[PDB]
Amino acid sequence: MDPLGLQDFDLLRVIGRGSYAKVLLVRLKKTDRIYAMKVVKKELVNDDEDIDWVQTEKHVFEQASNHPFLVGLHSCFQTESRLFFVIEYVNGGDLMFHMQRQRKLPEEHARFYSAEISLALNYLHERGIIYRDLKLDNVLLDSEGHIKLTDYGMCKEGLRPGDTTSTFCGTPNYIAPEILRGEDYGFSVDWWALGVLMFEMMAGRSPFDIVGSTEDYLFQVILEKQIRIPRSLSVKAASVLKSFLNKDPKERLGCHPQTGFADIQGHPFFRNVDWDMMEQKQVVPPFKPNISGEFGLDNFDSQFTNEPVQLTPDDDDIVRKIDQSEFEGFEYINPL
Repeated sequence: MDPLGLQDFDLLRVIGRGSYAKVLLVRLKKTDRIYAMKVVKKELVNDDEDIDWVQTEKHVFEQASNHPFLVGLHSCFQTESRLFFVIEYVNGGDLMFHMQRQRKLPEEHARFYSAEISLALNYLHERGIIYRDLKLDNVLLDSEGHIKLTDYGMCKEGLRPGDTTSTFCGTPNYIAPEILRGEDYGFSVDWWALGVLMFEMMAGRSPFDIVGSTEDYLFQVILEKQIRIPRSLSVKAASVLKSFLNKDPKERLGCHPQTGFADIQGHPFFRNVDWDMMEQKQVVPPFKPNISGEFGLDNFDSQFTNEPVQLTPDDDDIVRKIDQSEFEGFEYINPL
């Protein structure tokens, strides 16, 4: 009855890869339960600002509680060369793959996703966290069609309501003008990002897609150009998109220090949302992901699921240079 380690898991598939991490499907042998497992090589995160950043992701994971629309953390452990986050396995695909197939979503569908994402973001903000990386491929669908925000590597944590931070930060298409103007910023930047994502879901293109007809020109467009709402969108959609995409983060829907989230809930576009049923996952999703074969691996990129299910052998030369002391106390098991 020692604490969990690597030997406690079967490795089942490779499901993902980002800048700094490899993601596997795993099974905890003891309990026969399935999780995703995010694997980070210590040699990537052994410096100054790395340690802090690994800690942030770890803390956001914990706060991500068992909130229904955030990816939760089962456990952490380490080996010599690696850190491991055992996390919820979420297998419905993501909203990028979704948009690429559906092309353009009905307003009702985009309302459902937006409402669930709003609940996730608000819960984060209420916990002192700025997400900072809201974009289509960071919004996963679970097997039933509910959303889950993922990838907390860009987050800011520990923030008091109405305190601000200043790291220039994010994915260009989604970056909020405040950030581009060099200003100190709060939770406002997430609500801007929601606006862009909503525009993407209902229009099936970016509001900034004139760029290409100069990623620094993208930035100029975001700062300087008035967004045009497609004629096909309802008046209520134009209104919510316009309010979310206010360049002035003080006037922006969702951004009032006191009433921000209540302003979102009370917006005419969200009129038919029962936010209590939504939060309890009592609203039936508009689209049910197809789960093929054993684990639904078909919703993941074949680039990853094709890989050999293994952890790359290390070279002991690099590994021995790691100061192991700075990962003391990494181990964690959820308190449920």
